[PDB]
Amino acid sequence: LKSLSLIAAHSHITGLGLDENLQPRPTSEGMVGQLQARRAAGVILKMVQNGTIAGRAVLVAGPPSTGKTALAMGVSQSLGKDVPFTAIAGSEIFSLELSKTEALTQAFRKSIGIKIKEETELIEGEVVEIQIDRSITGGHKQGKLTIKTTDMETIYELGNKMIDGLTKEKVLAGDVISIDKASGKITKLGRSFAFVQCPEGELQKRKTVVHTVSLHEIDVINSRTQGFLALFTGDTGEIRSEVRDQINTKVAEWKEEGKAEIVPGVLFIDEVHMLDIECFSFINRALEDEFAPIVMMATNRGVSKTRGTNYKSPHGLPLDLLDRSIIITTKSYNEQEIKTILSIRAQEEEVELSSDALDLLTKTGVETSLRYSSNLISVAQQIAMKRKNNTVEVEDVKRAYLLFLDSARSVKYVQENESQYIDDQGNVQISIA
Amino acid sequence: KSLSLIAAHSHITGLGLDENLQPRPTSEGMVGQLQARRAAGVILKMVQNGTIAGRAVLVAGPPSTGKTALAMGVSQSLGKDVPFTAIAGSEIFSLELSKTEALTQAFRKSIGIKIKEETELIEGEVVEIQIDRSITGGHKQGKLTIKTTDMETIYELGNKMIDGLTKEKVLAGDVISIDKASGKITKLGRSVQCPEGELQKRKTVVHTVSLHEIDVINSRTQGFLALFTGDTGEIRSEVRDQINTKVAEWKEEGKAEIVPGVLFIDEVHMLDIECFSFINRALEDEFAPIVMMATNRGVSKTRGTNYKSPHGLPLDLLDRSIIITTKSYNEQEIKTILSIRAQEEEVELSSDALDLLTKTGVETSLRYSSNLISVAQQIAMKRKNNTVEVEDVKRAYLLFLDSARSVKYVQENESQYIDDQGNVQISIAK
Amino acid sequence: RKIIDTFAVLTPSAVSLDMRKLALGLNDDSSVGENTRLKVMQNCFEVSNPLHQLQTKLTIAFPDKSLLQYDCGKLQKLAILLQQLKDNGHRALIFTQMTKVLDVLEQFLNYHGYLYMRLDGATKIEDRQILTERFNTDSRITVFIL
Amino acid sequence: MKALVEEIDKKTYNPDIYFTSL
Amino acid sequence: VTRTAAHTHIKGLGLDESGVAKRVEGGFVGQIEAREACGVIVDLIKAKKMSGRAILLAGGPSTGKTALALAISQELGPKVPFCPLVGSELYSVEVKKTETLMENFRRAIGLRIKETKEVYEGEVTELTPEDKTISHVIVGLKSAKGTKTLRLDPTIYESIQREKVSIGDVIYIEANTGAVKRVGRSDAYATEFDLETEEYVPLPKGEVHKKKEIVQDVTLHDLDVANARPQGGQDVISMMGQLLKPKKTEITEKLRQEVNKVVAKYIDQGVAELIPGVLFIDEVNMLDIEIFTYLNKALESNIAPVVVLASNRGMTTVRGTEDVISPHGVPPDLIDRLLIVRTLPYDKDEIRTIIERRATVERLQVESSALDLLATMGTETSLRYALQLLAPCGILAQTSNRKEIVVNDVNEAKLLFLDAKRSTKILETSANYL
Amino acid sequence: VTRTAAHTHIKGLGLDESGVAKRVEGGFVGQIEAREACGVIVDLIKAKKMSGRAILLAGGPSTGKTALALAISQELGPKVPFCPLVGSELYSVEVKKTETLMENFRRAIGLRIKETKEVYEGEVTELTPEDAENPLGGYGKTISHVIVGLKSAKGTKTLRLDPTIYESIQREKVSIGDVIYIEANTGAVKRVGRSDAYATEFDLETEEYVPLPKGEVHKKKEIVQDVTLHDLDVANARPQGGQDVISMMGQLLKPKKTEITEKLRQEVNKVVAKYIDQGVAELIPGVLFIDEVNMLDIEIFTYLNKALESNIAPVVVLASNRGMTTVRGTEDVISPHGVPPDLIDRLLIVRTLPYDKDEIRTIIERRATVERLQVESSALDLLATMGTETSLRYALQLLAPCGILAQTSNRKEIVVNDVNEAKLLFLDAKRSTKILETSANYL
Ligand SMILES: Nc1ncnc2c1ncn2[C@@H]1O[C@H](COP(=O)(O)OP(=O)(O)O)[C@@H](O)[C@H]1O
Ligand SMILES: Nc1ncnc2c1ncn2[C@@H]1O[C@H](COP(=O)(O)OP(=O)(O)O)[C@@H](O)[C@H]1O
Ligand SMILES: Nc1ncnc2c1ncn2[C@@H]1O[C@H](COP(=O)(O)OP(=O)(O)O)[C@@H](O)[C@H]1O
Ligand SMILES: Nc1ncnc2c1ncn2[C@@H]1O[C@H](COP(=O)(O)OP(=O)(O)O)[C@@H](O)[C@H]1O
Ligand SMILES: [Mg+2]
Ligand SMILES: [Mg+2]
Ligand SMILES: [Mg+2]
Ligand SMILES: [Mg+2]
Repeated sequence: LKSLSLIAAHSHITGLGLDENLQPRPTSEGMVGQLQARRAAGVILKMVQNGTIAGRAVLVAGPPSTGKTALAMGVSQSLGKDVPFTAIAGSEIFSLELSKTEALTQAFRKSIGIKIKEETELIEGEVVEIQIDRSITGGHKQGKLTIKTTDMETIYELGNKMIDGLTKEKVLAGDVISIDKASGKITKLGRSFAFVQCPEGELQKRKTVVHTVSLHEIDVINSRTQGFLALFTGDTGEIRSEVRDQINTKVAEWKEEGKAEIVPGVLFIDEVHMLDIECFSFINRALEDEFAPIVMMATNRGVSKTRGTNYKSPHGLPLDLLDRSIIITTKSYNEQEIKTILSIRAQEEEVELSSDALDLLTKTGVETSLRYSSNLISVAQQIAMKRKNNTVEVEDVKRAYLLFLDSARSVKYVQENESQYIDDQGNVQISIA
Repeated sequence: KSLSLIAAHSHITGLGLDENLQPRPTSEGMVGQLQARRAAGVILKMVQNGTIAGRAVLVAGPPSTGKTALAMGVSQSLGKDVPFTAIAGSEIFSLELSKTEALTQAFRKSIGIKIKEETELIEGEVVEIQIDRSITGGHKQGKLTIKTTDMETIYELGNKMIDGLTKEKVLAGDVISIDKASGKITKLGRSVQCPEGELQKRKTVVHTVSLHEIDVINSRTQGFLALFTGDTGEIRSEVRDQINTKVAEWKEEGKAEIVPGVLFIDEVHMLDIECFSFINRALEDEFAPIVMMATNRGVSKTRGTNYKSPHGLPLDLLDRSIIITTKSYNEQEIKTILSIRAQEEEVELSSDALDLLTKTGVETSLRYSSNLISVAQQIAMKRKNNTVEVEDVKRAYLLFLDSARSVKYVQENESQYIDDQGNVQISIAK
Repeated sequence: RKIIDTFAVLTPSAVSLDMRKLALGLNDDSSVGENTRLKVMQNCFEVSNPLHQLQTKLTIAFPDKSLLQYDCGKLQKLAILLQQLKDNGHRALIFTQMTKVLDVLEQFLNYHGYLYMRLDGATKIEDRQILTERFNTDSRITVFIL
Repeated sequence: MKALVEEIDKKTYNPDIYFTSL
Repeated sequence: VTRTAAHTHIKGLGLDESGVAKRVEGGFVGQIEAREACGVIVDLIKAKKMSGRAILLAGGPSTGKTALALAISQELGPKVPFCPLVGSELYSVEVKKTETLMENFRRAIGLRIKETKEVYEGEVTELTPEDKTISHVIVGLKSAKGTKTLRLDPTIYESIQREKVSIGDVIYIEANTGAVKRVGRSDAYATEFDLETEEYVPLPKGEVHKKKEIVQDVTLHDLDVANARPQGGQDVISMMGQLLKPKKTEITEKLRQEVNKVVAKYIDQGVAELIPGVLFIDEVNMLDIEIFTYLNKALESNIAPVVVLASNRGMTTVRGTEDVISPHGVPPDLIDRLLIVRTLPYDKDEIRTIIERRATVERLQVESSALDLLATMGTETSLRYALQLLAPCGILAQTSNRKEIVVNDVNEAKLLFLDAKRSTKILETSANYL
Repeated sequence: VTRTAAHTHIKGLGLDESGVAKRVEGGFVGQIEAREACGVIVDLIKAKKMSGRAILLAGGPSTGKTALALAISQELGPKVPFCPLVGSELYSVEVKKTETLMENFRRAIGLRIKETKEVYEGEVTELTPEDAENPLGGYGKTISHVIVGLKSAKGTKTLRLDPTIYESIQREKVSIGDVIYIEANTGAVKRVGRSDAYATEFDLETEEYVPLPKGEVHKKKEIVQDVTLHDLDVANARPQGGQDVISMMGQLLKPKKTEITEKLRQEVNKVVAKYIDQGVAELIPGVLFIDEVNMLDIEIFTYLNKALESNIAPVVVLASNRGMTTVRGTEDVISPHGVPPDLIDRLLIVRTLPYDKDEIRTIIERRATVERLQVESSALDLLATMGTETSLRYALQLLAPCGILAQTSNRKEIVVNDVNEAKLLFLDAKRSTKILETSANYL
């Protein structure tokens, strides 16, 4: 809530949309079709919410336009809060100043999270009067405060830290403040009549405090003194394995202690069809690690030459990954399913579509691609408002189609437009004669 | 009291030559290679000759033939106080240090310099300590009687010495050593130590050092910790020129004298052509140590070039260097070396088992038997017998497969493992 | 501050004393000026830092007060059983044989933050009636120690 | 070397005094 | 509750006192020669006299190589320093690779030490320069029965005054390290302020001075990095030195010489002791020929402890080479110094046994017929595929509100999951690289 | 005692006053053309009028390119600056090679500077500031300017001293009665130690008790020290150091090397021109010598194409030993000695020559004299022969083993048996490759 979410291709989807028996509905919670894909996503969701097992990774593949990252975003938002989810681009790991392997280790460690619980006490009430006893030279200030609520009205002496805090900020006796004795923080809630705060109930309460923390930040702050600034800036790396396994043992004994509970998150890695065999071997090893969070791995390339090896590795991946990784495959969408997805998008972005206009938009999306339809349904809004009506007509979308080209038709055009452009050598005819 | 364990070279302690450069067939653990040991004596006479410099010698041969053992034996024959440096060809390849200045530093560290300095030491047992002073004005006048076997002398101590004596807690019966120039104090025992002789003992302190340390010190005020941690790099050559001139004048006036060191480089076949040229040009240096090459690789393509130079090295390097090789070992050499392993690592192998191990070493390799004799110890003591029999040797042979046996095993099991393309069959059916 | 003091546990098990002084080169014998070291020591004395919290957490592993009951397995179940007992709304009678476990029990109970009061040989003669009546009567006290 | 923490008294001890006998 | 990933089913190698590998022990099946060779390594490292030998595991996928590494690590015990490693991570971007190799070799060597620290605690009654004064401060610690005054170094007093201690503050101060830390204020001053953020704690019990022996273990690498660069400090110059260089640097040969000399002196003193370690490096075929030719010398070292390797390839070209094709991608020069332990694959019965054992540790119950199924399709595809599908089958049984995995469960699991073979097959019929 | 490393046998070209090179002179036998050309190059550099010229020396190995370079360096003299350089030395890691080669170019030329300073000595008795009896209404009379009567036995003067020189006095922690040494301009303070008068005060003292050096208080000395240009370059770019804390921090800031901008160089050039107009300094040219140039990157060749265009470029002599070789850093750019033609357009080619049997005999006997080792005629003939058919270098390398074999036989002369045994125990490249042809496993 209260967070920015602009119009995006993954904003419309909200949750997986599948029953308690994990049979998805044909159109529910943002997705249309891909029933087997959605039920597999629910399978992964129950895997991650169980949390008993670790070291699980999956392959989602197929041609483009199959909603792979759509399903990834759906399962991520189904995870929602109370669980960390990390999405990392495959090409992002390539760094020249940061070691690839330990950066990958900290990428895994970011997914793993630790929740620590503690109970703190606090006093809340309406301030009554402000009185202090200090000296101009000798200091030794002795402040006193009268606090009140709906039932209790009492006076307390104000210690040196509290009087310093009360002086450091402009305070009014009509203000309502909350103080935690252990930490000494001052929480100025509101003000009395000059003015929103109206305290009630017990004067002093005790409440629990929970910190959602990932193992990665423990590791970086405990690696060295400058770990704090490295975390807040990103200029870290090459963390020694000694602190690594020491913190691993510490969190293991804390988990068996019951003081704090671990939450093994989900890691998302993308377009790994372009990557290194170093990465493949290291993740092959790391999947067997005891502290291995569930890893989501996505790809789009079929058989191709894996970078770092001469041979064309099948599926763009080495066989060792395929030995330990389970595959999830997604099919295409029918014309009716594409129309339903377009209707869902239109409802999300609130543009009126004519029935014939929407039908021809669907047929031309099936003809060319659905990304083309996604951008056409956006430009149709401005085409329709330039004629001063939110409804999008057939002429709006046809004007958009004749205005913007598709990839295939532009390819054919440059086939008839070869001479006007340089070749791979660089030969062009800028002239006309 | 050096910390030493069993190793592939810990058995040999010295080459074992004669006055006329005649190698005893079994000397100081070094056996065989009569010509190689005579060349070792020749390079010995080179290094303790000291009057020659800029000499490069090449030692080559088949793998596992003990050329590294020859170098280790040579180093043992040199003994202490002679600066010897042993390194491979991979340490130089670094990113914080480029190859050229790394090789320059490798040359520089080789040669050492002897520095002879006289020191004044005062060592004797104390009788009592009495420091005069002011309660708030200072005015410290420390006095303490120093005794030994033949004097009982009171000494008035200056401000620095009594400030130190306040820094380190000492008592009357404690004995301390005093040096006039430094003013430092060293106490070791209590009436534990029995001092004797004169208090004003005038003994010298002699310090040896390579010119690398003084170069690093003069390069930078942080050079102390830089050499203590190795994070140096790219020292200006004008510093090298001035330090070379300074040590030259030191040599003429004789306060300090140089000790030409010995450099050992291994796996030169993987060295770069730029490094080869740097060696070729730096050999002409007057401060060029005696360096031997250890190339275990024969005809191969020199790194950085597409040309398959002989011995893996360009002929330009070979022209200004001499080459000697090493030969194989007849079965009696294997017998002798495995006997030395048995005595060194304390193996009471059976005579028939000794012959079987000799055969297995001869047909397969020397190091295979060198490890089999080690594993036979536990293969025997698991049944609680100190001696090792033939069945233990056969058990070790069958348990730990050989390189050729593994090669054959994978030749009919190519599909069991991945290929150059990487494909592998995991299913056991169809 | 809270997170940096709750997640700083390790220590550099090995360190070389007086190497910090030679890291900058300041010591009794050095090539730098005689009072250069004095001046840098003095200004470092006046120069302030906010990182000293991490410095004292890393240099020495302070035995935080939390581990009083994390080192006691009995206390691990004791905390949860008192939690469920107060959730049900019941008082308890607890008995031991040695007063040292009573002592550690009172420190633990003050740590968890309860109003309570103990009875043993150290108690005077007069307070026995008041403790008996306060526990017998309906009061906020729920744990009574013997 | 010198111990960082050393025994210090108030009656017999004084910063200026340093006497050690048999 | 319990967490596992393809391991933790190993509680040991599972041998006897005579060295014979039991057919089923410690959750192990088969590999009797491999288990006996692992026991040979066990009583090699228990002798702790051998140094500089290399033993690698030759096996394909699912051959139990890293499983055997887990077994040897488990039987080694916490005292024995075991350092698992990956042949791909040795490539370093800030320091040379051979430096990292020597660093991990030095990490492998561990050594127990015994030491005694001096502990001082109490409440400080005076913080005054001695008197005509210098940057020294007398501090008087008051314990329950301890009453002493201490004069301290300028640096430790600087750390004290940066701790914001005062009179009435109980502190914990050490004499050897000199680290400063205030416990809090005495309970006698709790009544002085009705409210205070600062917490009041009782006066320390006992006498101010304390002694205790410490038997903490330390690897030689930790000592080398301790004397190579400073580690901690509460005075400003300590942070000055730390921030002067945070970059990790190599270690000079003479530094190794002096550290081994000093530890030799300490072990000669009769307190220090030495224990070798075991280095396990995953897929040693992944690293380059440079590391191979450096290890050609590194193996011949003296203090270099026992190292165990593994590979998953055969007659393959060596990295960094063109015509140098070698078994396991390892050049012949190193394999002459290498010893190999042969591994064997698994057939139907042992595959079924390992699956049911890890299901027992998985806390999942499988019916006999479903066991027959998982034995069946766990062979024509892989054992690892059935190993992965074990958990989804149990969860599908759970969704059906049944506690027994049935043949139907594995049926839908294999229907809605496809293996590598099926992925390749459906890739064969591709319109646009499906 | 006497150390020789393939050199010290040559004492320069040693040409005649007419420039003709005699047959045998200064470790050189024959080789008239190259020696005469080198003497012509010496005449070029001694002209002190021309700059930017360069020359490359060409030919097969073992012909004495290093010998000729060392000869010209020796005859130029230590006063004339010289900067040796190897091709592999250029490739650095901190800064790009252009900065390094400009650094060497500046290092080539030098400049001697005339300077005069003032000398002071004597023992210390007074540590008092200016009394300043007049308050003037602005001074609570006191100053950080300690007036010291410089008590030398021959003179005494009271000096108003700067706070820096008095701070350095405090650094020495001087007391009453100890010799001091101060400078008028820099104010450098060094003490030989406490006087011998206070020696009897302390039975022991770390401070050394020294007598007062003889001489007047105020003494004036002049120096004409020669300092190369790039030492001043680095000093101007980075201050060298100082005893003060501010200088300590300043030199702690940036001690690593980086590029050098031309503006400071031009300002230094202008102030040096002002000095030479004043006559304070006089410039001297420089020589830069580069080793094994065939490996240089094409970028280095392109930059050196314009480096000589600069007016500050001194004479740079070059050596190469290649034929039809492709330029390193290129693919199809092949040329003699592996150098692009654009560079060699402005260069001058000089070629060395091989030698006849008598020349090998002469160089062998000259070497034998260099290592004071006496040889027989038959052994001399065998060495000369095998040097002709194998190489000069192999014979030079095995010269010492022959003497060692003679010595271990208690013989002071090398015999036929000595060289035969040396050939038994050592093999050249030819039989090395002959043996390695018939190799079981690359023997
Ligand atoms: N079932 C679905 N519900 C909603 N949107 C979908 C669905 N399937 C596909 N999409 C759309 O298709 C796009 C898929 O893009 P992405 O998953 O990043 O890669 P690819 O185009 O290869 O599948 C998403 O932006 C999503 O909006
Ligand atoms: N003459 C010998 N005396 C003793 N040991 C020998 C001898 N020859 C070979 N060895 C042993 O054989 C091993 C060969 O190892 P190494 O020298 O590294 O291989 P290479 O000879 O290929 O360099 C050495 O460790 C050495 O212990
Ligand atoms: N003897 C055995 N008993 C039980 N499980 C085994 C045995 N041997 C191998 N495994 C299993 O086979 C899997 C493969 O082992 P591992 O060495 O990790 O991979 P690889 O054999 O491919 O190197 C492991 O997860 C392990 O649980
Ligand atoms: N004409 C010559 N007269 C005397 N010595 C010579 C002559 N030519 C070569 N040399 C010898 O060659 C050695 C140097 O060889 P060098 O010039 O480095 O070989 P390259 O020709 O490959 O540069 C010197 O020690 C020198 O004695
Ligand atoms: Mg996608
Ligand atoms: Mg070898
Ligand atoms: Mg494995
Ligand atoms: Mg030459």
